[PDB]
Amino acid sequence: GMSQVQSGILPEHCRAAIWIEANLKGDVNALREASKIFVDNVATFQAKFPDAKLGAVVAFGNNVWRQLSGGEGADELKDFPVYGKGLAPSTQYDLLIHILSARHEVNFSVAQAALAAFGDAIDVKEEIHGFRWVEERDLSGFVDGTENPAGEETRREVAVIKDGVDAGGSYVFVQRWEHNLKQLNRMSVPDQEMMIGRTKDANEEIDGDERPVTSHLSRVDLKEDGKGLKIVRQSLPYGTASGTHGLYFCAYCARLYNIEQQLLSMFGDTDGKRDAMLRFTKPVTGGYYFAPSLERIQALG
Ligand code: HEM
Ligand SMILES: [Mg+2]
Repeated sequence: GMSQVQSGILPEHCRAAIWIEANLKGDVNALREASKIFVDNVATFQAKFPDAKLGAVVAFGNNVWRQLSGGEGADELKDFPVYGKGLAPSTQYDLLIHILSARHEVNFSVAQAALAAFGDAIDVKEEIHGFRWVEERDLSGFVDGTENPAGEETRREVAVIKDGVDAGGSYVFVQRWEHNLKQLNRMSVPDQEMMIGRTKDANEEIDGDERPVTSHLSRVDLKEDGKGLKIVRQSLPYGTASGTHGLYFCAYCARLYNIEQQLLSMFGDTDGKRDAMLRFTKPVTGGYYFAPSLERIQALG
């Protein structure tokens, strides 16, 4: 008489991922059976490839989730708004599939299974293949992950709803960034470090009173009466060397509130200042989703 978290929220250090964002083409009913087949497929792939350490998440946008849940729970869920009057664009879709593991080839098979399960009920808008880069660095050359919640106990505390109808569920935020590395390389390394809030090579935190308020850490390391607004990030680099490349940003949280406060800060809605990273990278997509518990996916009928 308890809830089980979907397998893709908590795993740490996964080297590869696939994110599929899609719109519903017909009756929302199509999503009930598809979702049940998909989580079964995941169990099958986990049995066949135990060394892949595979996890996956199926999550739903506001409109379809309100329909599937009958308006019960997910009190904070809403369509992703535009932040900064447009600095952060909004591309709210109906369905998010997140697959992650130690093996991209296994991820690819799972993605094919997801597409076969939902079939022509969905219109795929984005399919992104994330990869961990050398030293877990972002393509900018700065390490990404250092202050991310560590260990299953703390990641559960931050990401997983503890009780009520939504127990075992989580709110998800996805945002694809396009890096202009040519623009970044025009910046001196000291200026880049002041833009992030950490040193580049050694990845040492620069003190809050030594870095600009526009530094990335000053924008997103937020505390309310001394309590940090934590989130569990699953972001990874993506793209080609000669084409579009950047960071696929992905975060899970028991409360959408923590994510939103960080976006209001970054995009200038809180204090009129914006994130210094906007000097070399920009967000081009944006959406909020609700990841139910595994058992609620099994009560989709
Ligand atoms: C281009 C996009 C982004 C890049 C390249 C980026 C890069 C980084 C880097 C290098 C760090 C420092 C290492 C670490 O502690 O993980 C960091 C920290 C962090 N980022 Fe971002 N980030 C991006 C977007 C975002 C967004 C959109 C959010 C939230 C909405 C976010 C939230 C955070 C948080 C919460 C931390 C930890 C801060 C701390 O407590 O020290 N990031 N990011
Ligand atoms: Mg801190």
